[PDB]
Amino acid sequence: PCIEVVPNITYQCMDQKLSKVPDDIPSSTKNIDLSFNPLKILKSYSFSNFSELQWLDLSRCEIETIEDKAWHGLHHLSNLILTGNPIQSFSPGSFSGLTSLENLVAVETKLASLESFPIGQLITLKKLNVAHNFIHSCKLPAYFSNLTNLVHVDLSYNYIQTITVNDLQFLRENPQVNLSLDMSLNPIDFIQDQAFQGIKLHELTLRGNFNSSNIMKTCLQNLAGLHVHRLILGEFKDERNLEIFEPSIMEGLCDVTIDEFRLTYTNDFSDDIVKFHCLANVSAMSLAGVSIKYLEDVPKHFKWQSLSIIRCQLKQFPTLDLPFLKSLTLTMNKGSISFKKVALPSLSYLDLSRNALSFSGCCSYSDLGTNSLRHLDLSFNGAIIMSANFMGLEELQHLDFQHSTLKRVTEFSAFLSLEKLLYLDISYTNTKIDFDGIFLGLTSLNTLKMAGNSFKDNTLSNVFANTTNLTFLDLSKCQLEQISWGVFDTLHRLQLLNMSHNNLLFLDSSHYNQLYSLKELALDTNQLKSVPDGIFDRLTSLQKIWLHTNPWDCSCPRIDYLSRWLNKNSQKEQGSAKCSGSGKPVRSIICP
Amino acid sequence: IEVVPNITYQCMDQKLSKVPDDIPSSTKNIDLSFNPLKILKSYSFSNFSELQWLDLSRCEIETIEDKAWHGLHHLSNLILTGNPIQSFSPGSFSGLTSLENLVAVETKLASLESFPIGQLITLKKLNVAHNFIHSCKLPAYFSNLTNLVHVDLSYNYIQTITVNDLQFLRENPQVNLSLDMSLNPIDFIQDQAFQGIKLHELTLRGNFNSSNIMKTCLQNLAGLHVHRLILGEFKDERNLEIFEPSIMEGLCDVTIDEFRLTYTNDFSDDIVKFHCLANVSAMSLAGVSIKYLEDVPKHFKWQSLSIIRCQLKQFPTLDLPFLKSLTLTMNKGSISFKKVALPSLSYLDLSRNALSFSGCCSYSDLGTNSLRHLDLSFNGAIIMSANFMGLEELQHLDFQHSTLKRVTEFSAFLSLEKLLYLDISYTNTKIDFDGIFLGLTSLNTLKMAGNSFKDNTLSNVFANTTNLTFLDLSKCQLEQISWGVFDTLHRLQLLNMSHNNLLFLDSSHYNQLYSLKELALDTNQLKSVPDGIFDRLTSLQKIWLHTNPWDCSCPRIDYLSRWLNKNSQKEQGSAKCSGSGKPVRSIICP
Amino acid sequence: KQQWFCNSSDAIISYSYCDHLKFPISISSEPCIRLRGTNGFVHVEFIPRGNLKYLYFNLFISVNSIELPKRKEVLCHGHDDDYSFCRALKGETVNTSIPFSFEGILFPKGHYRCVAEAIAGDTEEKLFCLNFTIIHR
Amino acid sequence: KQQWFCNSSDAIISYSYCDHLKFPISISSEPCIRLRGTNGFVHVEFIPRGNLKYLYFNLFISVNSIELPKRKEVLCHGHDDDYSFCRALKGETVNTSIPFSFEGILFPKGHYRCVAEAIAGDTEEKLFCLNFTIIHR
Ligand SMILES: CCCCCCCCCCC[C@@H](O)CC(=O)N[C@H]1[C@@H](OP(=O)(O)O)O[C@H](CO)[C@@H](O)[C@@H]1OC(=O)C[C@H](O)CCCCCCCCCCC
Ligand SMILES: CCCCCCCCCCC[C@@H](O)CC(=O)N[C@H]1[C@@H](OP(=O)(O)O)O[C@H](CO)[C@@H](O)[C@@H]1OC(=O)C[C@H](O)CCCCCCCCCCC
Ligand SMILES: *[C@@H]1O[C@H](CO)[C@@H](O[C@@H]2O[C@H](CO)[C@@H](O)[C@H](O)[C@H]2NC(C)=O)[C@H](O)[C@H]1NC(C)=O
Ligand SMILES: *[C@@H]1O[C@H](CO)[C@@H](O[C@@H]2O[C@H](CO)[C@@H](O)[C@H](O)[C@H]2NC(C)=O)[C@H](O)[C@H]1NC(C)=O
Ligand SMILES: *[C@@H]1O[C@H](CO)[C@@H](O[C@H]2O[C@H](CO)[C@@H](O)[C@H](O)[C@H]2NC(C)=O)[C@H](O)[C@H]1NC(C)=O
Ligand SMILES: *[C@@H]1O[C@H](CO)[C@@H](O[C@H]2O[C@H](CO)[C@@H](O)[C@H](O)[C@H]2NC(C)=O)[C@H](O)[C@H]1NC(C)=O
Ligand SMILES: *[C@@H]1O[C@H](CO)[C@@H](O[C@H]2O[C@H](CO)[C@@H](O)[C@H](O)[C@H]2NC(C)=O)[C@H](O)[C@H]1NC(C)=O
Ligand SMILES: *[C@H]1O[C@H](CO)[C@@H](O[C@@H]2O[C@H](CO)[C@@H](O)[C@H](O)[C@H]2NC(C)=O)[C@H](O)[C@H]1NC(C)=O
Ligand SMILES: *[C@H]1O[C@H](CO)[C@@H](O[C@H]2O[C@H](CO)[C@@H](O)[C@H](O)[C@H]2NC(C)=O)[C@H](O)[C@H]1NC(C)=O
Ligand SMILES: *[C@@H]1O[C@H](CO)[C@@H](O)[C@H](O)[C@H]1NC(C)=O
Ligand SMILES: *[C@@H]1O[C@H](CO)[C@@H](O)[C@H](O)[C@H]1NC(C)=O
Ligand SMILES: *[C@@H]1O[C@H](CO)[C@@H](O)[C@H](O)[C@H]1NC(C)=O
Ligand SMILES: *[C@@H]1O[C@H](CO)[C@@H](O)[C@H](O)[C@H]1NC(C)=O
Ligand SMILES: *[C@H]1O[C@H](CO)[C@@H](O)[C@H](O)[C@H]1NC(C)=O
Repeated sequence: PCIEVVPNITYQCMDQKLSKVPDDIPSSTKNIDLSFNPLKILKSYSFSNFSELQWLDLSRCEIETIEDKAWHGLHHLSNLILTGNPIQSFSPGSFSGLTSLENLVAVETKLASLESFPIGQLITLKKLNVAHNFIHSCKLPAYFSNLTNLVHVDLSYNYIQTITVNDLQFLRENPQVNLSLDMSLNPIDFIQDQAFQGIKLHELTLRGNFNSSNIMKTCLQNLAGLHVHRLILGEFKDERNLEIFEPSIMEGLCDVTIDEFRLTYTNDFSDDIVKFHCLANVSAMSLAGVSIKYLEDVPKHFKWQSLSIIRCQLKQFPTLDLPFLKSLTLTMNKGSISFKKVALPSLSYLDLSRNALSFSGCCSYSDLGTNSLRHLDLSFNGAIIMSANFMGLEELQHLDFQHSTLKRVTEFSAFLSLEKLLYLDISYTNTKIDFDGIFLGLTSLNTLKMAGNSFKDNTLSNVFANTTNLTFLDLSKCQLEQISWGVFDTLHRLQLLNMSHNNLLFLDSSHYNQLYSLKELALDTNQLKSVPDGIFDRLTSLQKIWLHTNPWDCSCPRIDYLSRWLNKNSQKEQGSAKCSGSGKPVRSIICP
Repeated sequence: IEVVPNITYQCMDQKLSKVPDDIPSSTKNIDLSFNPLKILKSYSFSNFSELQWLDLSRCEIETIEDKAWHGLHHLSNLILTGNPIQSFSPGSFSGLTSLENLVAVETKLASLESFPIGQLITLKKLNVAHNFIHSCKLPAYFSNLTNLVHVDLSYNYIQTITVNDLQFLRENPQVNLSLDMSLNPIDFIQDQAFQGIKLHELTLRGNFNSSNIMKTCLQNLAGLHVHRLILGEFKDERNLEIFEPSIMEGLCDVTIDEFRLTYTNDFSDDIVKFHCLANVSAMSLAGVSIKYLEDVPKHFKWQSLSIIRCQLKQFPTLDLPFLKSLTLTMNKGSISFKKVALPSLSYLDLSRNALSFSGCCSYSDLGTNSLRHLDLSFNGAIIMSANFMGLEELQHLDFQHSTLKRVTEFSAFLSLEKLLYLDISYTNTKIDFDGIFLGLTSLNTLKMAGNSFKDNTLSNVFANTTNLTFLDLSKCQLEQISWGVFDTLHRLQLLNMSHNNLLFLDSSHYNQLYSLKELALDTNQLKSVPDGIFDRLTSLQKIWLHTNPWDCSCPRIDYLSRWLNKNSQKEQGSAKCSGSGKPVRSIICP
Repeated sequence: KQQWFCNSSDAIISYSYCDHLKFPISISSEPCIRLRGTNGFVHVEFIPRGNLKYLYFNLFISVNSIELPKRKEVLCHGHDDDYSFCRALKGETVNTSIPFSFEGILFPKGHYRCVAEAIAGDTEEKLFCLNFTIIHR
Repeated sequence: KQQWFCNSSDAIISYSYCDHLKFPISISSEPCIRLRGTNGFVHVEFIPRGNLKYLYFNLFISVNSIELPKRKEVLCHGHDDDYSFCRALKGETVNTSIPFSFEGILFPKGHYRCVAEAIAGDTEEKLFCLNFTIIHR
């Protein structure tokens, strides 16, 4: 029984209609997955001779009783997953011997409270998950004093309706305790005054708690005092959403102290919420799944240092003059918006990917208003028209255009001023390289990804002549039929060359003479019938080579160098080169 | 230099003393331009009688001596431009029995009054631009020339227009005439001078130095009826500093079917919303720095609007409920499409704007059910998301060179049952889905060059596209063709599969193509052909097989060398043998 | 082996389990889907064989034998997602019902298939696989 | 050969006629072009060997011997054109100063060549052809 995953190491007994734990398992096993077996009960010393288990998963095991002493041989076990088990009685120290336990997951374990929960010995704990249970107390037992390393707790989907100054009575005792709390999906109506006074919370998640405005409004006023790092706030498309939602509802956040705010989906939304006055002193404003439609007039004093808009619904591209902003991220937009000028002189990181965004007259200082941009991701978008070669942006190390429709890139040296650029991806941009100076300027370039494109006369021309420090080059799917002389003569630091998925008919030994530091060469799935003798002999750093899916002609004496060569080097060949007609491997063939 | 055998000759810049005797007596066009001549001799070419078109531009001529134009009994076009032949005595226009078009540009001429073209009743077009004329005055001999419909008065010294100048037109409201006043420094038009006059089109471009002067001059067009009026200026000329819309008032005393604005150094979006334009039937901007065009008043009686080479920053909003035709083309920007509501709209042209367009296309985009022509060529990303619910009257759809997205993800032309013509060439569409053209059952003309197919296999997409007479699959990287692919296309008259990478043909595709006239297969990678392949190509008129590496081994090249030799009149270009170079026509298997 | 059906102004939806993945789940619309346009709810009841943190779908649709290319559809992106069920862990109870709303495209008439493999992004392990059948008028 | 020349704060421009097309023109700029940026006039006096109704240009540019793809620039589209001279006819004297204006993109330094065939898209013949030489510093 059981599956074979990483033998004597990870196994999968999931859903093996098992009576109980099988001994027919290597003792060295470090990963078991018994979930979905009618075990019903955990007869003790069950996990005794599986002595170096790390990851135990007993989800949906129908278990009613932990006959304690069950976890004895497991000094080093970290993950224990008991989800969906009808355990009523967690009889004290039931978690016996689990000395190295970091992560405890007792979701839907029919649990009434932490009071009745025998976990005070497990100092090693960090994560505790008691979501989906029968809990009503926000309060944290006094034995957390003992659990030094506990850093996060998850009470979402319980029955907590109320938060008192006592529920929290404990964080006050140790305001040098880093804890994070998730209370999403708890039908909360009451937090009392001063409940959240002098409290130290890292991540507090309040999602889908409130049934209507007034409850939230008021519950929120009564967080006052709290210093929090990350407050996550919103509701859910599949639950009861506040029919109405006005910014007023976050009065008193102005008493709550936040560095990262994070708004999620909400039935009713108001563009005025992100302008809302109580968020001015966040250092990481952030939106997700939100139906915000415009984003203009964000007051200039605001101290947002990163902003991030994700899966939202902008109709038009933000107007932003925020001078303290270091990272903008607008991504997966519903729209097809079109880029508009900005002025964020503090900006260093711009990810505008996946918006079907359209960008006319890219790219220079004028467009952005910083001289310290290092990362421009314009990938998965629409028509990017290159009318400007990055004058002003010369601090850049990451340019991604992949899968967008770049236009005019071959009409001048469009990347001329990008002398510090380390990574360029123009793969899949429907670009046809008509011009050999396409890449002038890019003297620092390491990674060049330019698959899925094409070349004048299907010829790989001399476009790399001074992209000398190139270490990764992808020319896969570029319809190449051949390669002009000289092209690679300078790429001495090149390590990976991919020229697979092309239509090459021959190769020429005049290319590989100087790829001194090259370790990887894909030439698979072209149309080579053959290779010149000795072609690979000067590739002194070589490790892997792909050559399959070419119709190699195995007539001797022709196929001799290569057969011999691959046989000697079989270790390096990835996949398997084969003969036209016969279908036999190439390393197999022996000439007289 | 004869270009057409014995029927047109080009003698331009030949340092020629005078006309050559040498040249044939049949020649129908002749060009002696840029030759020193100085005198158009008497009877100078009596022999060249079967002559339609004569051009003597910049021939350095100073004298038309008497009866130079004999015989010339059929000459329609005559071009004397740039010759200093200053004085034309009642002895220069002899016997142009059939002259339609006379061109005296830069001939130093100073007046029409004394200009000797009196009984050339045939005349359709006179052009006297770039001369010394100081007077608008339209001679009375014009009564004798009832054929004349167009006079070019451009680049002359005219400052004034006076009621007697245009008297002739008052006493001839049956005459249909057109005037080009452009590049004259007109500062005064006398009151009532355009009362009871009709012009077909009048061109007033680059006339005015000063805002006020234009305003007053335009004032005194009052009462004019003009089919097409053309206004504005040029960039290589002294422009108007200010151009306030009010400078147009008193166009509402003139009557205009078609108004046409051109470049204007200074321009105001609200100039095209002027009230004195509301009754124009065809509004048209061209070369203008218009940036918005939004709140156009619904009473405006515009039936056609053409914006060309302008600078819109945003796609116009429009509710003009009698607009039948909208052309927005060559826009400076990239702009993105916004919905409109044009219920009279039947012809939309939005080509060449780098236009992007989320959620193409359906009724709610446009607000018409009568759209017969949609042209979205040469634009940006067009995101196909509806399939033309509401637009089912479409007969012509053009997507050429735009980047068409999602078109392979559903049947996106499903509702276009009336569609005759589809261009999806160079849209870089990679055809994944055989139902892509479902719905297009009326379709004749399918252009889809420069795309590609999954597995480079032409698959079965023409199953129900059955009235195709014209299919272009050139440049689609094809390597092979699925089996039944062409079996439905009983009406097909042209099939292009050139510039592809086919290595073999299968004969089953091409039998049954009985209706086919043209078949291009050149510039593939073919070496051979199934014996028989072309036999039932009964209607065939033209075949291209060249630029393929044909193997002229015998007995292999037998069928074809024979066939192509027998059908040598239909072969376009020449199918040559690999190695040698020898036409396949000419091989003879033993 | 149907596990459901429903009729409507145009559509006759229905689904069985996939021959190769029978893992249980139960699921229903409200109303029955009109392809012309529809607002409603999707009732889903089942207990997953893996975490739904990165839930997504693979749809293998086909009209009258014409395969559409594999369509992918993400539900849980694994960050601040819009659905409660995204937090579901392996072998947890899931009852929710999900609102949906759409105006129709003109779909060709006839016999549609669609297998919907659900998949857990974190592991690419298939969670389940339905096999719908839609007939349209 | 040198028909004209001028040098500016970053460029040194000059032209000749094209080896196999000598038809005359005298053209110049005021000011001399600075590649970094320039407002000025192109003065042009010549006699068209053709109608200018569809005047356009083919620019065969080449930076330090690297050829750019042929570039095409229409001046007269033959319809409501922006310039006086599109109206000019073969033979007619032409004299004009054409305003122009630009902001420099970054140009690599060195030796440019630009041959500029002028063409009359009515007959498609050649009007004239200059061979420029820009030397950027
Ligand atoms: C021939 C093969 C067809 C295969 C069909 C599947 C693929 C169809 C893809 C076309 C639709 C898609 O590209 C665009 C879309 O999604 N549009 C919705 C969007 O419309 P916009 O106008 O773009 O705002 O948002 C609008 C507002 O929300 C909304 O009105 C639009 O909704 C649509 O048009 C979606 C379609 O109508 C699809 C309907 C899905 C039917 C569900 C069947 C379920 C059967 C059971 C299987 C699990
Ligand atoms: C390796 C390089 C060799 C190739 C060089 C030639 C090709 C260069 C093409 C790049 C620019 C072009 O794609 C876009 C353009 O046209 N920009 C003008 C436009 O700018 P926006 O981006 O729209 O604001 O509109 C602006 C407002 O009018 C205007 O300022 C912008 O100006 C430019 O970008 C033009 C460039 O600076 C090019 C300058 C031409 C220099 C003239 C040479 C003189 C000698 C002539 C010899 C024939
Ligand atoms: C408090 O707790 C968290 C969680 O242990 C600490 O870790 C950072 O935050 C996230 C949790 O959301 C971790 O997963 C990251 O690895 C940590 N940050 C980064 C950038 O990796 C957090 O540092 C703790 N706070 C303090 C002051 O110790
Ligand atoms: C068939 O297709 C080709 C390629 O699209 C047509 O165009 C020929 O090749 C180039 C590329 O388009 C054009 O510039 C030429 O003008 C065309 N050839 C010639 C000889 O002029 C070709 O015309 C098409 N032929 C038919 C009959 O439709
Ligand atoms: C070289 O390029 C090929 C093609 O891009 C790479 O293969 C990858 O992309 C394929 C596209 O056909 C996909 O099938 C795969 O996701 C992936 N290949 C595999 C086996 O998974 C290939 O990774 C590249 N080779 C390298 C980097 O050595
Ligand atoms: C007046 O004469 C003009 C010039 O011949 C006629 O021609 C114009 O109008 C026609 C259609 O109405 C066009 O087909 C012609 O090409 C067009 N020519 C020009 C230069 O515009 C015109 O028809 C006559 N007037 C009317 C009202 O019909
Ligand atoms: C999904 O359901 C269809 C319908 O039962 C399965 O295909 C079967 O039905 C075909 C016509 O619809 C029959 O002709 C076939 O015999 C039968 N399929 C096979 C392989 O025999 C389909 O296989 C089901 N889903 C899967 C495989 O995921
Ligand atoms: C314009 O002039 C340049 C030189 O300034 C020409 O360049 C010469 O090209 C020909 C090729 O036949 C050679 O004779 C010379 O060696 C070249 N000289 C240099 C310095 O490169 C160019 O050919 C001219 N324009 C044309 C031919 O249109
Ligand atoms: C934002 O939080 C800051 C954090 O200290 C608060 O104080 C700042 O903003 C005040 C608004 O006028 C200024 O008076 C102070 O200069 C500044 N004070 C400090 C100590 O930094 C402020 O209460 C919060 N602002 C809002 C609008 O809620
Ligand atoms: C436009 O037409 C209406 C109705 O004929 C009329 O009241 C008005 O004078 C006209 N305006 C003009 C021609 O400017
Ligand atoms: C096209 O004809 C076939 C065979 O008659 C049919 O099955 C197919 O579905 C038709 N096209 C449609 C419905 O769009
Ligand atoms: C799921 O929700 C509906 C709402 O009434 C209910 O009928 C169904 O039985 C619910 N829950 C369970 C556990 O069955
Ligand atoms: C052409 O125009 C310039 C501009 O002032 C002038 O100096 C020059 O002499 C003119 N040439 C002729 C022949 O008029
Ligand atoms: C690459 O070109 C640069 C800049 O044009 C030039 O200096 C050099 O000749 C080339 N690189 C090298 C290493 O020679």
